[PDB]
Amino acid sequence: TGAPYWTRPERMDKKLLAVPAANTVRFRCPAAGNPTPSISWLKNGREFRGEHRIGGIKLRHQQWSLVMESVVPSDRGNYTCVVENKFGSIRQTYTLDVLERSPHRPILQAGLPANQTAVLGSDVEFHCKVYSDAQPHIQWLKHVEVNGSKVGPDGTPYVTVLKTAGANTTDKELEVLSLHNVTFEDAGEYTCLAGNSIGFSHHSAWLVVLP
Amino acid sequence: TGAPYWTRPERMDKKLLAVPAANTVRFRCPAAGNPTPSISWLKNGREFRGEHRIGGIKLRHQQWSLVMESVVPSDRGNYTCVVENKFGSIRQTYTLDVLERSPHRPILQAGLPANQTAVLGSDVEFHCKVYSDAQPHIQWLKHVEVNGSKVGPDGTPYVTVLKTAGANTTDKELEVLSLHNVTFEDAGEYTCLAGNSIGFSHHSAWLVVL
Amino acid sequence: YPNASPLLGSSWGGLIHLYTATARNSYHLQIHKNGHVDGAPHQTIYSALMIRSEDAGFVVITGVMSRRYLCMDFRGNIFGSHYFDPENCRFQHQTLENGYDVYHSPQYHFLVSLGRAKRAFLPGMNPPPYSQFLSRRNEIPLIHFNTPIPRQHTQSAEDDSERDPLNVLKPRARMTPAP
Amino acid sequence: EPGDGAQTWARFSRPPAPEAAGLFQGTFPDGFLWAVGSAAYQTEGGWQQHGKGASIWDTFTHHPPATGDVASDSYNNVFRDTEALRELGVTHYRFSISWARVLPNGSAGVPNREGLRYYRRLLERLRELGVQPVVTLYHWDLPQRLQDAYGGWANRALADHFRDYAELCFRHFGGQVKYWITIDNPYVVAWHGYATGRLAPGIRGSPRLGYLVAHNLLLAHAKVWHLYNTSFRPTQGGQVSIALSSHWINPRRMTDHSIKECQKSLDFVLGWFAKPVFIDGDYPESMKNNLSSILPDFTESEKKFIKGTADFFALCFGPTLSFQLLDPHMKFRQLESPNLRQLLSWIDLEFNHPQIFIVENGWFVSGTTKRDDAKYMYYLKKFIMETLKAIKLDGVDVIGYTAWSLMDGFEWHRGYSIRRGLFYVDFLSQDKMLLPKSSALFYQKLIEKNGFPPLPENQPLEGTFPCDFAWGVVDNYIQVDTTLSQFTDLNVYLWDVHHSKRLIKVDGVVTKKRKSYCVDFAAIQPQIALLQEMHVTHFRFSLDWALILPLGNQSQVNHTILQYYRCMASELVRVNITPVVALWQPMAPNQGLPRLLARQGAWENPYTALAFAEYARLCFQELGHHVKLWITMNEPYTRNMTYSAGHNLLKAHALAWHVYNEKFRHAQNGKISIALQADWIEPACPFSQKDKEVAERVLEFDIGWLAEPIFGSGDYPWVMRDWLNQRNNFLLPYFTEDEKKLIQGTFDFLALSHYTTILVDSEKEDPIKYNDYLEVQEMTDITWLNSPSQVAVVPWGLRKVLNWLKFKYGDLPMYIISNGIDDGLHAEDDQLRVYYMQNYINEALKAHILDGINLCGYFAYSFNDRTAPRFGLYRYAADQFEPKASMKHYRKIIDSNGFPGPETLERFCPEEFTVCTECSF
Ligand SMILES: O=C(O)[C@@H]1O[C@@H](O[C@@H]2[C@H](O)[C@@H](NS(=O)(=O)O)[C@@H](O[C@@H]3[C@H](O)[C@@H](OS(=O)(=O)O)[C@H](O[C@@H]4[C@H](O)[C@@H](NS(=O)(=O)O)[C@@H](O[C@H]5[C@H](O)[C@@H](OS(=O)(=O)O)[C@H](O[C@H]6[C@H](O)[C@@H](NS(=O)(=O)O)[C@@H](O[C@H]7[C@H](O)[C@@H](OS(=O)(=O)O)[C@H](O)O[C@H]7C(=O)O)O[C@@H]6COS(=O)(=O)O)O[C@H]5C(=O)O)O[C@@H]4COS(=O)(=O)O)O[C@H]3C(=O)O)O[C@@H]2COS(=O)(=O)O)[C@H](OS(=O)(=O)O)[C@@H](O)[C@H]1O[C@H]1O[C@H](COS(=O)(=O)O)[C@H](O[C@@H]2O[C@@H](C(=O)O)[C@@H](O[C@H]3O[C@H](COS(=O)(=O)O)[C@@H](O)[C@H](O)[C@H]3NS(=O)(=O)O)[C@H](O)[C@H]2OS(=O)(=O)O)[C@H](O)[C@H]1NS(=O)(=O)O
Ligand SMILES: [Cu+2]
Ligand SMILES: [Zn+2]
Repeated sequence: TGAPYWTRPERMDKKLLAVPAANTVRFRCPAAGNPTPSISWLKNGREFRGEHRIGGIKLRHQQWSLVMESVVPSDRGNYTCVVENKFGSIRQTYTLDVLERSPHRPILQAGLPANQTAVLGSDVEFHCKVYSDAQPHIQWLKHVEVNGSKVGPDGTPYVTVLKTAGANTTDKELEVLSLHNVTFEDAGEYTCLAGNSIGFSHHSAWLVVLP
Repeated sequence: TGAPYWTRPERMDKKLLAVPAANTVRFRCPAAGNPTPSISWLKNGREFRGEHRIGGIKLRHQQWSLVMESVVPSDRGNYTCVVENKFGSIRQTYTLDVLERSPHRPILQAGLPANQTAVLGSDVEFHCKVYSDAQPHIQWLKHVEVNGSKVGPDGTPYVTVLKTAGANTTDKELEVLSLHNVTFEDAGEYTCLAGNSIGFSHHSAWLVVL
Repeated sequence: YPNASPLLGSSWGGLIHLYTATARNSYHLQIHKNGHVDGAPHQTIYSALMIRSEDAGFVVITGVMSRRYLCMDFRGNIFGSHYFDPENCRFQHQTLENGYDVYHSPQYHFLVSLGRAKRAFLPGMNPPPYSQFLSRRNEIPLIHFNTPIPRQHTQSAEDDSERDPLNVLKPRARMTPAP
Repeated sequence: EPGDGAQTWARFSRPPAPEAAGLFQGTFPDGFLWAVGSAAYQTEGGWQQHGKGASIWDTFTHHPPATGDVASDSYNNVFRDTEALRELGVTHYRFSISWARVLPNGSAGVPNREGLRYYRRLLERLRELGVQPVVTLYHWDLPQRLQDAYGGWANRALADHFRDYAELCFRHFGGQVKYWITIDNPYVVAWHGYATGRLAPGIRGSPRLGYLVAHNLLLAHAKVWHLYNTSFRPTQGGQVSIALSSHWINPRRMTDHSIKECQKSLDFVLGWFAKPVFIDGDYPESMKNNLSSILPDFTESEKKFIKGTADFFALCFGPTLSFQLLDPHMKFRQLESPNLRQLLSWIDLEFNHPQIFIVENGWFVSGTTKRDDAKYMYYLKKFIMETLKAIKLDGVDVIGYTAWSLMDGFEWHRGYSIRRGLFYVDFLSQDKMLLPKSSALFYQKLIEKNGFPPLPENQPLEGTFPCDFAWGVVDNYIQVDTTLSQFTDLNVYLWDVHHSKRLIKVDGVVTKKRKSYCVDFAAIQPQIALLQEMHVTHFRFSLDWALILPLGNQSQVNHTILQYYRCMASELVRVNITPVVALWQPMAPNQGLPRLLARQGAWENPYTALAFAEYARLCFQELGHHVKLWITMNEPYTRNMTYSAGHNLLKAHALAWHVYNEKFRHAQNGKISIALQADWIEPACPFSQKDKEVAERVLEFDIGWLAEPIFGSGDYPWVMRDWLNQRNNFLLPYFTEDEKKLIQGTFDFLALSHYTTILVDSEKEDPIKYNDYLEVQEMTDITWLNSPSQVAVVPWGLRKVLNWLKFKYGDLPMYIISNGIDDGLHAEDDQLRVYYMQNYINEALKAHILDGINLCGYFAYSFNDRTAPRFGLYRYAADQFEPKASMKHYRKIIDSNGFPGPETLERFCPEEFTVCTECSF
């Protein structure tokens, strides 16, 4: 019979294909028939070829495959291949979800935390918001002096942690450090330190309390 | 008796390939002889088997090719297509270097710029830092006071950048745009365009001038 | 003009699913109530992990339906626990040179895998299949996370001679005062 | 056609509208046939009066007691039946013409003139009345002579005899009667008469005998119908059908095999008789290929003889077949169900949209009950509502309704032990005068109204609640989590910053801890934000006795818990959310008490009251400057609690209130009172006085037990004391003069908590569910909406209980401390919450405006779904709080301050002076 049929069913199992951006994707719908059915490739159910894609796509008929080189975030959605001839038409819908992976140090907002002044008896709060995809860990450090100066034997500063990132605390309640009823002893250098697999990034601020 | 040779020697003149990152590559090394020479490859040293790369390698015995998917900057080097036959062997080389790419838009340092006030004809400085691996493609796009709405026919070209791409467009010195002696001639908001072969980072906030 | 896509960066606060593939099949990591971890072809409510970091580069993977923790054993067999096992059930995260994540135990060196060829994490030599994960944001609505639905059976007087089928007479519990 | 009803379960699989399920109204279509029926043997009696013949029901109840020689004596009391009909106000009487009385000696013989005279007297008496009669030619009373000579209905010649009898009926009453029914319920005449033997012939041969006798029944019905069609219709213009009967059935599981088994069961029970007369002329194929050698087959002439011999579709959905006489084999292990609406939809789909006519309906009552029945009334009301829904919501051509058994009588296998009558009659009397039952009055009102029209007491009211109204939410299982987020790591670290930021601990140094300012508590801000979203004005939570004072006495105060609660109050006040706290709540592993108290009776010792006084004083001196609406004891259980326990609870509440009044009122200016639970108790029969006083007794046993000492006169409710003295249960403690003076006025605002409504009736009919202690029978109406917890959504109950409280305890400011329902699903169950909250708030507004009560508060229940499961407005899924549509509708009601209608442009309250809140008293 001339009805279309899939040549390899074991090659048609990647229903949801996700890839980091700037990569290449490779769909295929290997079919056969008498005569060989034609292929219509629809982007989200709409006819598509190398017309709206920057860089162009290849639609070679010899292997029944569609390749896309240097994918971009503006390529997400369903992709339906149709093999059709005068004795039958069938379809198979893949899905593409191009991600965006940025493996760098935790980039946190500029100017936050900022220098602050407060009258004794008032309350302050410092803000730091990080932007990194590798689930960064955020803590706050206050610079203190242990015995003499605020500097160790190797030049390394002495700090005490104030609020670390536990598994039982969300990240909404860690981007703000609230000092309520600030006294004179709590006036130094407050550093928001964030770290992921790439490295550490920290921003410092100074709080001064006046009588 | 005679040494084997190639079927399509015209494609073997390109030892060097300037392939981009995050893109698969194929190495075609066809040959013919009596009997059939062995299909073997090497990587400037030990045997280049499938467990010395992230993602593996594939060997095709039909046209005698070696393919690697999603190339990585660690793949740079000098591969050797060595085809061995009982009547001698044939050597050929490939020098592969990968042009760096980046699977992200130019990472705009959030919070830059701010809403300074250019009151009484003061000066303004605006900041835009992009943490890209390569050197981005950055325009400033100070807005144009036409029709009031910055978006007209779905993205009207209000671009009036004064520092375009070039030798001065890097991640070291073009971070700051300095507008000096600013009178009441630039209100509303500005923008900040950065981009490469993937996408466009474009964000800014309100402005105050007098 | 290519209108700007939503902002990059902050997307890890909330549920994620760990997708992986080997160009033959695609699986999302999924934790079952019976302590079974396996690859679901689709996005299941049992595949909704919530990764939380403790140190800089040491994640813990919870999952919000099974309430388990992704924990490990000495031979590498992934499973789900109920109590924290910090010495064994806390994986060092890493990002490979192509945007793909890997999760290896800091002491067992065995990469978190969905396959059956777990190995040590050499410095970029070769990963086992299903070990190069990729975090995808959750798209399952939270209404389907309340899938546990109180639904018991009544089956009152199952004998075929019932004298009140619609339950009009509904007695109310009390306390009879017998001294 | 067969199979069109197989998707009826599918059509009813999806949840229905959660507002048109119980709040459904609408008059019945004009030209409706409101009817009330009766039988021949059940009601006539006179088994040998005026020389009538012997039925098969006079040789079955006479040594096959509890016979029908004189059941209702209606053979000679022809006047009172029509008098009851006229008083009922009905437009169709459905009686039966007994075969043995009109033709006693034989069909080929002289008809009995006396029986025909009685029937013509009945017809002329109910014709001048204005009631069109409906008659059934055969109501199981086959003459004994035909049972003996030809072998009963098993013979095939007997069918012809039927025609002869029918003929004379068509000759006599054809001018008057316009509806005829050839056979009544042929299933329980072919099966339970000739297969299982439970009824009059009672030979219990085999299933094969039953199938053959059903074949003969169908042939006789076809003969009679064709006689009518060919010889009598063009002169009298009437209709003839066969009174079929069926049940409803539901699958065990929602598969396809179970659904097909349900369809097979329905074909076996009803299609067995309905398909040959309505569709084609042969038995259903789901049963033909199952008992091939058991059931006989029609020839082609017979197939043409049976098809199309029924004008309307008479239906008999009552207790005679549903749940009583259906053979389990015909059920196919599925679930039986008395759902009239789904059955009507199945009939309409299956049998080509016929004129359905419910010619017998209504449940039964236990045989001992007098003219006060309420299970029957509500079952009839539910069935009539189902018929109305099938007419309106699904478009089923229902052309009438017939409540069964105008007056009591035989039950054909249940003797006189079952009452089904709309009119009560005492069989031990001799006059046997029809006394109208409660269901008779209900049917009177339903006919007069002609359906369920929109009542004036359920129309939504437009108007706004007064300013300074206390709109709030409730979460009494507050999630205390006193972990400190910040400033909790005292060690000094060394932070190398060059090749590092892997900071290293340096030993020997531990700094001091910063003062525990209460911003540190992490589990406080999310709750305050969630409350801030819904725009509430009064959050209500409950303190934990077992945590503040774990030991029981004041020697082990846990100051951290008190600090947490003080922060919760301070944060609530800081964001303009005035908090309301409850000192004690009975929802805990041990009565909400410390283990030491809980291991000593926990409410019997007066030391428990003294300890509660000390604990209340401590909580007043700790949280008192932030919280200023105190609730002493939050909704005590008035049922699962003894009387000494209630006495000590009252004493402890008085102690706490006087501790507040004498110590912390001139310094904090708050308010404190108790919060009861006030569900409404409505009499089941709205016109009888016994259940009215029974509802009063139940109310004063539930609400007035713990409220009259506080809000009322001071002593225990007088009805309760009388009831306990009459039963000689002298277990109610007496109030000493000192305690009566102490407790008489320990309140600042009445606080109720309404959830539902329960009906009560004062008739014992099944002592299994009876409440012998209170002599109450607690029922619920089934036309009300029900949450997955089987709790009734009754809007007017709140207004009724508010009016009752104002009438009983004077005019007081009233708070609604808790009012909410629960859900089991997630898709449409929250819509039930939306509807219930909107209607309950509307009823509260009604009670405030046009009743005059001082209601100045409302507290929606279940702030979130983590503390109170299945109840919360904020659902808790995947450790994330998402609002429900109920939250948004509640906020829409709140920020608009009620239901302003079109005039939503006024405030009119600068410096509000409504004297119910914290004022100059
Ligand atoms: O066509 C063709 O060719 C092709 O075809 C195909 O392919 C294929 C196939 O498919 C495959 N298969 S599959 O399966 O995949 O599907 C393969 O195959 C074969 C065979 O067959 C097989 O066998 S069978 O039986 O099957 O049959 C085999 O295989 C498989 C595999 O493979 C193996 N391996 S290897 O290495 O060998 O490969 C194995 O495996 C296994 C293993 O193990 C692994 O894997 S691997 O791979 O890695 O190895 C895995 O594993 C794992 C597992 O999983 C685990 N497990 S668990 O559980 O854990 O999970 C483990 O295991 C384990 C176990 O399991 C355990 O146990 S239990 O029980 O527990 O389980 C224990 O523990 O143990 C363990 C162990 O270990 O033991 O682990 C593992 C891992 O391991 S490791 O080592 O890794 O560590 O997996 C496994 C499995 O099983 O699977 O085995 C397998 C089997 O399977 S089964 O199922 O059965 O089982 O073998 C093979 C061989 O051969 O070897 O391959 C093939 C190939 O082919 S050929 O022919 O080549 O030879 C495809 O398609 S389809 O549809 O069919 O599919 C494709 O590929 C195609 O194609 C392509 O190519 C071509 C050519 O190329 S070149 O380059 O050379 O050229 C073409 O193309 C393109 O294009 C074109 C065009 O365009 O046309 C051309 O061109 C031309 O033209 C043009 C034009 O122009 S224009 O202008 O127009 O445009 C021009 O331009 C130019 O110039 C020209 N040129 S030329 O020269 O050509 O002339 C071009 O060129 C080209 O280019 S490219 O570059 O692009 O290519 C086409 O098109 C293409 N296509 S695409 O699209 O793709 O591209
Ligand atoms: Cu990068
Ligand atoms: Zn009653």
